[PDB]
Amino acid sequence: TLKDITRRLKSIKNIQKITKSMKMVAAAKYASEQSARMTAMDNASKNASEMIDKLTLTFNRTRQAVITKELIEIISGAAAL
Amino acid sequence: AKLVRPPVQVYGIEGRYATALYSAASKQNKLEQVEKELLRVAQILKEPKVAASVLNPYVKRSIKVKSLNDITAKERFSPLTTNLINLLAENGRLSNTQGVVSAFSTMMSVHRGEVPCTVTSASPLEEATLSELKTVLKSFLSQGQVLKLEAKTDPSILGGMIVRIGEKYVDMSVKTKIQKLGRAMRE
Amino acid sequence: TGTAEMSSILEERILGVDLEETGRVLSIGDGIARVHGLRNVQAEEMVEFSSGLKGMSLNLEPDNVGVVVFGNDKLIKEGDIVKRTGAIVDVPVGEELLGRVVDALGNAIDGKGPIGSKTRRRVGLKAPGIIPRISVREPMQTGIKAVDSLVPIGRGQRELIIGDRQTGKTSIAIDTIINQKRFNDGSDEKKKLYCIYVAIGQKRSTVAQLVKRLTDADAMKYTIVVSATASDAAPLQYLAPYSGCSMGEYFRDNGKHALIIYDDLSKQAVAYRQMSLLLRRPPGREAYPGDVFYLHSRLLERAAKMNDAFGGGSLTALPVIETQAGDVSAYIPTNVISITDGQIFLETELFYKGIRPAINVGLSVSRVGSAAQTRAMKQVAGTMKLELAQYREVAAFAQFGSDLDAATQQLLSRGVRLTELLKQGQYSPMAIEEQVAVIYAGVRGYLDKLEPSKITKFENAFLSHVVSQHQALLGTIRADGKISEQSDAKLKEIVTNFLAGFE
Amino acid sequence: YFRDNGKHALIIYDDLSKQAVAYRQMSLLLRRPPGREAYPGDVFYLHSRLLERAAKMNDAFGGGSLTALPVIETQAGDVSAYIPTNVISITDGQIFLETELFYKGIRPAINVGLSVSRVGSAAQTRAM
Amino acid sequence: AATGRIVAVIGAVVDVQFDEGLPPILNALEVQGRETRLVLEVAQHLGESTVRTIAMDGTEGLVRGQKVLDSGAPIKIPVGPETLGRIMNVIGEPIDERGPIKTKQFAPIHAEAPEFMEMSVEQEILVTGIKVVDLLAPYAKGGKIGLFGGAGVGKTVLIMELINNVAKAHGGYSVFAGVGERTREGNDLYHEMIESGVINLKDATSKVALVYGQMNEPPGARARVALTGLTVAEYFRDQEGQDVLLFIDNIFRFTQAGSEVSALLGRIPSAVGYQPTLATDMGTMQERITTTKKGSITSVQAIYVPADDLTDPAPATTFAHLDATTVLSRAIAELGIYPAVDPLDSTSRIMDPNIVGSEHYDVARGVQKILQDYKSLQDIIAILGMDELSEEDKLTVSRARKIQRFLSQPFQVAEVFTGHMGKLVPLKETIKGFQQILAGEYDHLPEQAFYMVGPIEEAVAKADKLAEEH
Amino acid sequence: ATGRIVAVIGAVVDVQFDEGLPPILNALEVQGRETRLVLEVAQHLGESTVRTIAMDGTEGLVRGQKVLDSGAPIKIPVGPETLGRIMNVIGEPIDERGPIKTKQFAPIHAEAPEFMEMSVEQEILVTGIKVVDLLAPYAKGGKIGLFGGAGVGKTVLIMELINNVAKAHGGYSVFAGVGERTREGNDLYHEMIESGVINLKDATSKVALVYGQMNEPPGARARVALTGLTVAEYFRDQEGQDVLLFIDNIFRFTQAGSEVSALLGRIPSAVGYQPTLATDMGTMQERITTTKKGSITSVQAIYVPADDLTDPAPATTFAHLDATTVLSRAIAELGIYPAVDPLDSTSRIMDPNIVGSEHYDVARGVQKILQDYKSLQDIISEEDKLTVSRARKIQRFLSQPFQVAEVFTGHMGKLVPLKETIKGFQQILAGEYDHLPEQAFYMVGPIEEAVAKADK
Amino acid sequence: GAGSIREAGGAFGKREQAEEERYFRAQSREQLAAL
Ligand SMILES: Nc1ncnc2c1ncn2[C@@H]1O[C@H](COP(=O)(O)OP(=O)(O)OP(=O)(O)O)[C@@H](O)[C@H]1O
Ligand SMILES: Nc1ncnc2c1ncn2[C@@H]1O[C@H](COP(=O)(O)OP(=O)(O)O)[C@@H](O)[C@H]1O
Ligand SMILES: [Mg+2]
Ligand SMILES: [Mg+2]
Repeated sequence: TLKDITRRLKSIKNIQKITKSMKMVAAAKYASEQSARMTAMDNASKNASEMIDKLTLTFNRTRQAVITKELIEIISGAAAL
Repeated sequence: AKLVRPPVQVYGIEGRYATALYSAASKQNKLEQVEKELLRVAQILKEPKVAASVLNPYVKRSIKVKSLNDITAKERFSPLTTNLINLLAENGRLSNTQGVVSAFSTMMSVHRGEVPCTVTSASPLEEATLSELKTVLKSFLSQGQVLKLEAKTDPSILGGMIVRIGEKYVDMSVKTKIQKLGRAMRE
Repeated sequence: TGTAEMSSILEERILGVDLEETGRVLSIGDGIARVHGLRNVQAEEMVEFSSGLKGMSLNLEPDNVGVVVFGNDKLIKEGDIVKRTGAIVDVPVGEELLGRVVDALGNAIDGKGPIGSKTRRRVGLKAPGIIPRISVREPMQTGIKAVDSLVPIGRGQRELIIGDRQTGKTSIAIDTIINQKRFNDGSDEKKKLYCIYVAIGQKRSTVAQLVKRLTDADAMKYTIVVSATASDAAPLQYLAPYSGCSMGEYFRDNGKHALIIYDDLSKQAVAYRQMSLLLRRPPGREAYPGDVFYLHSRLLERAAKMNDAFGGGSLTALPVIETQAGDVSAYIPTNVISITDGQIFLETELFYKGIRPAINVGLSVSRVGSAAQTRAMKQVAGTMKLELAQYREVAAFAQFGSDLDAATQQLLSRGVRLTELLKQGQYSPMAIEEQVAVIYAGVRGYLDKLEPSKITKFENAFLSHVVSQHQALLGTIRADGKISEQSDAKLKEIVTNFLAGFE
Repeated sequence: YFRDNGKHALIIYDDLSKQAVAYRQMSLLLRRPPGREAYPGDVFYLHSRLLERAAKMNDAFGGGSLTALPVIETQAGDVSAYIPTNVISITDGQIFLETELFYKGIRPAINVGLSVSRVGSAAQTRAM
Repeated sequence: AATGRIVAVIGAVVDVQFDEGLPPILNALEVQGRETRLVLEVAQHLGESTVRTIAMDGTEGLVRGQKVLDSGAPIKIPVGPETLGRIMNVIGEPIDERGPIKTKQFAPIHAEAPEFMEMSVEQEILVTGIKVVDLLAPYAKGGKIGLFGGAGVGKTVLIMELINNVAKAHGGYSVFAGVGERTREGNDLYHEMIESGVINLKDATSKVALVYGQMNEPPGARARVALTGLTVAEYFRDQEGQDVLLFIDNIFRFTQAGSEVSALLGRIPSAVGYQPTLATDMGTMQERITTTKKGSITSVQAIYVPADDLTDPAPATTFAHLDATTVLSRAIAELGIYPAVDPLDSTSRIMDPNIVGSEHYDVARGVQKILQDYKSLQDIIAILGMDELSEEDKLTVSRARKIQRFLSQPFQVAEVFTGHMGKLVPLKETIKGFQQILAGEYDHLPEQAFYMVGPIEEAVAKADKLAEEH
Repeated sequence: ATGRIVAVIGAVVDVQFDEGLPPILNALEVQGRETRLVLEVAQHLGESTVRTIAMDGTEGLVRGQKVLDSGAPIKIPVGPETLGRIMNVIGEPIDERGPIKTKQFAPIHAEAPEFMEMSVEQEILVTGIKVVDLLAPYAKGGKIGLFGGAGVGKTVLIMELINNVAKAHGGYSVFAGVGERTREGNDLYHEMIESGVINLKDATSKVALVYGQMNEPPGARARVALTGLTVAEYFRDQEGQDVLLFIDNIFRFTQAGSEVSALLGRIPSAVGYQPTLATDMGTMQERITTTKKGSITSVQAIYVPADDLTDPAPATTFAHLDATTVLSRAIAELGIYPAVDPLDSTSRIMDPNIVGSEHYDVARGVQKILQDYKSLQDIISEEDKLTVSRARKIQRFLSQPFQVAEVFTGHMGKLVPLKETIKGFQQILAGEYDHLPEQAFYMVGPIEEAVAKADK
Repeated sequence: GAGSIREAGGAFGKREQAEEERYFRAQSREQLAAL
């Protein structure tokens, strides 16, 4: 569903921004647990960006399908008159 | 303006043009004159010459309109049917001419009180029996009604007679009786 | 089969009236009258029904005319007589319309008498070509700090006010209309801006409240209001933007400058889609007709800046578009974003975060840009725009920024100060000099020591102070249009002494 | 011709995606009901009746063959779309080419975890 | 009058052919030969002397050739004082089994909207006693309100609470129109009104007129019943000058019935399956529900939001026709907070510091700002947890949770659902309570103390008792 | 052949002929109008009726109004007399400078070159721009996607390509404003006048303009690209030149085709595009090719709907694109002009078998060092600092001063040949200038100018 | 997109809600004891 995919995209974009900010904050506080947190938040941001890319592909696919389905409904309604 | 609706209703292009001509002729009480003139037109166009000439879609419309006006004046036709053929020629509904004629003809047939009666029988039915049948079937009609009986033979009804008087219907075949008895035995 | 193959027409032809300038309704339903005859009628020509209702011949077909009705269907029955008027649709124009509330056909709906105009203009004229135009060069002042600084509009531009419902679009339009009073009262004749507000598919109560708001601000004496409200026929809501555009093209053609607000084009596209679907034109995406882009583009290309050989006048357009959940990729938002020269984008989160006007500066754009600004606002707004972009780069690091380096914390601080500076109250547009003074205080660093909760109060108090006791520097900046070095030093002194004395 | 006269032929259809798009144009202009991605209902039959004609014949029919290498272009690597899955349902295996490999210089950018040959194993020589 | 014949019956759409005197569009036609009254409303003139009509009742048993009689006018209902305490259907017949409604005048349910010069610009607050409504999106006397919400969020409960509070606080002939909703709910409302003295079966001092066309009705009846109720309210406003209350539940069904008949009237579908004429139909119906200079009509409309969309064409088209939209969120109802009003989605045209005052406006804006900042802080809570926030962030979150709880209020009509007793909170009490929670005067009290109470004194008392037990 | 209007529904007009039905794609002339109205035949409906699409507004049209058959498709003036002029879709001047006095006219509908007229190996089109010629070279007779819109110097790059192809190759240019904003069309006309590319006083104009405005019906916007392509076809086939053709925008060409197809009642395909999307795009793009006389190279501005590259309009356009030039604002705000993004611009002829091993290796090395430098920026060792230095120098040396910017900036414009670009970047990569400051490469031509600027 | 992690109701929207209730149930017990 288009709204589910948009919800999930928004959620993961927020997670990616938060983990990026946390990575920067750990990079500042590190200047052994701080290094681990910096690398961990870097990895979390990278994984979130990959999920964002896959979900953006899915979202574009689903919105194209929704436009096509609504057009086909309108056409089939007009052809039955 | 107010239009005069015929006793029976036909639909489609043929139905609309037949209703139009019927109202326009009842406006001038010339129903039989235009009826026979339409029969003449229908036999005129059906002969392969005019049929091939007017059913040809690449020859221009106005040329066949002029030829139809020629051939409807040459045969001493009323102004009603003449401008009717002209109208069918401008709208390009010349293909629907036989349909218009048939619709008008059935309209005038029911205007004469002719009811289509069908009497199905298992075997070729007796002639004095069939005349008695005619006499009995005239009893289901109003006044001003005549029976146009065409009895076709279906041998699979096993006997009796299935009669259809317009839309009225009596199933007196014996196969119906045996099927009812079979349904009664099984249920 | 066939619209004109009704039995009455055929039997009348079989039996053996002027079918040139006169017609007869074959069928009527949902505001579409199929008319037999009218063999001399033109495309888009206004016709006349027997009950007095008017129509427009949109579909010229081989055997019938598809006429859209400017009213209710009940007053039209099958067999009614339709006349020609021989003319394409036209409205009255002139200065006689300033201060009036008219409908989509230039008929007064305020009871103040008939519009005594002497000139009429066709609603469907073509826009000026390539040569009659000149580059958009003069500022169209809205009085809103965020618009005038970061999304500047010029005279002749087409700037889209786009956003979801209840975000502040009409308020931006109305502040822009109210602002022009300073210019229309003064004597400088080429800073004067006449306004046209086109209300399309709104409540009559909303337009009454808007006209009251414009009368209280004394903005009605130079405003035309065209209203095709929600209970008006879809043809009227379709035609109202073109009526308003012709009323403004009068000014654009006679050496004057007009501003027009289409509030909004979404409802006009909806009315057009209804008219098209009922005429059985082939539907496209979202059931919209194939030429809805053509509709809005030939409407919006008529806003133009003219060169000096054509009077030098202009027409600025501010179309409004309502998006659904921020979806700017819907069909009509896409078309209108493609047509215009930039868009003022409004957000709901910005609205409820205290940022009003809720102008998203990241998403807003003006393609005319700094050519539509004065040199003073140019000076201060270049710096403001750079600093706000830098702030937006690191705004996500806020709520942790206290643990980041001095450069990030300074970007965050300056950004919060400028963001608090761009807030503004409703129905109170500012002069360009006052905006320049406030932005000067903001970008030169005389607010970094202040608390964010106090920026609004500092701005209000400092503006009152500089308006009371420093009309000289304000008048100098306004007359020269730029901050001279003497004016720069005077501004510096004023702001530093005020901040010294400020609580 | 070669397949039925005892010889061996190889045919490449480059590509069947554009042939399906041409057929969808023809079908929509005939006002036929569109389906998934506005494709007609017989867009599978379009490719199935074609790729069925690639066959290996027994020796009582000449022993010849016709090999088919149809080409299909995906959009952003989506191989679960309508036309890709149709052709995957028709053919005897697929050779996936990935963009992520092709950019990294691995060329031919063949994905070995996803490419398969269902009936080609019996054809490989003994040394290979 | 003119007499025609039925020529086609396809569902709820009936074609009628007339020989003499085609009836105009919108006329009511009577089908002859029926034991109950079947009214056909003319929709289109098809040519060939045929009109296409929509049936106000079921079309079973209709025959081609059945005679139809033209009334010569649109559907005409009884209007007047005698409608008060009665229930009528779309065509004006009494459906409470209490005999004919004997009024002195009838009014057509199709009328023109008031002109532009008839509008009134006065905006005065109508205090409801509901905290979230009074504070964040106050209603106006004589304005159109509108209550948006999906299925099961509380539109009916909220509209019954508003009926209770305002309509008995009122003295001006309310009208309730039940449009395409449940019959059980109509019976429930009828009996609550008989029990609470608002409807008087004997000694007719009733002050509410009821109009009901419910789900089981065909689309024509559900598309015209809103206009029937509107017509009763219009009579009360115009030909008496009275100040009227109009309650419509649910107004989405008007549009839905239109869409249900759209295709059979020969119309190419629009977007989301809606009729092409959705906006103009909604406009011609909604522009009559308005305050003029002749009298006031305060309109409260429940608006169903299909699948909680709010971008669906029907709610999205209704939004511009209102003066104070209250949006009920399912996410807030799942938090246990009732009423489920969305504080960041409800808007009023009188939320203006030059109308309600700077104290009320500042408190409302501060509440909305703290709720938006809470929305933003929930992300960082989700990633980091609540213990790694700054202390001022924790203060924001705590005050925001308290403001959320305190926005909820127990209703008189919800005691069977809540158990708690109802509370009707004045305007200044609301402003004062929220001003104090914003200023930080209760950071010592727990958040649960503010949940499901009235004013802030009830909050401190509840906190005291929870401290006593826990 | 004379016909008469039988139907007017919007921009679609049905015309009935009583003799000599016109073929499809013929232009018809509506009679008795104050401005020229042209109808293009789309279908033969039967009964001697054709359905047409209007090239202008149809208001004021009467059923029965006489319509003349032109006898050919839309014919436009083609020749050196179109250079510096503006014409609309039907070839009439819209700049108010008088008639376009060419000797011959060409129909805007033509079949693509045959199979045996095609060039069998791809050659490079040297533009004199360093970043383009090196990293994402253009092919003769190829299609180039120009990404990036306002604020990245799109018009400056367009005018510089016009100037450089006129100087280096002697080939003229054609600009087709498909769905052009009239304000931006006036702006472009005057920037071309002020940069000398258009000359209103002598015949040294280098570009021809064809404008299909946004307020024109969808037929005009669907045929303006063909009008421009017809002018360019003349310059290629009759004068053996290497012509440049600009199509701004190509998405608007697709959009106008979609609108025209919807107006004709055709069932929309996926996402609402015409069912004939691929064949419309193909019949247009296949005429842009290298023949044996000359070639036509096409720079085409790409707009991507919803940032969706799998959308049918970009996906169909990308099947024809031989290269890509991405103008990035992250490069312009960095100070580099032209603002070409050197890592996102691509080319199909960036292949050793086409451009040579030396060119391929220099380009690959430049791209690898720029990617490495982006990586190293993301973390801000031993030689990584030297990689940072060489990559900053490469970034600066990708810049270039343009001749069309000379009057405004004062700096002289540079048309760097291909060999000088290749060897300059090769030398910077080898380390021959690891001593020179990084700002000795900013806004210079060949590498000799870099060392000459380092001297000062 | 503020509060879009909780609005998407995922494993992260449930984790967030569980945190807010755990932290504020502990605070309410520490605020009622003193109260
Ligand atoms: N700068 C502002 N400051 C405070 N309040 C504002 C401001 N701008 C708008 N508002 C208020 O926000 C509310 C909505 O604004 P407005 O109605 O003008 O925008 P809109 O998008 O046109 O709404 P609609 O969806 O009804 O068309 C109004 O009550 C308005 O008074
Ligand atoms: N104010 C409320 N207090 C408590 N529970 C409520 C309240 N409003 C709604 N509910 C609950 O949600 C259910 C839905 O009630 P209802 O008013 O019929 O919603 P809707 O009409 O929008 O579908 C109610 O039965 C009740 O359980
Ligand atoms: Mg508004
Ligand atoms: Mg309910």
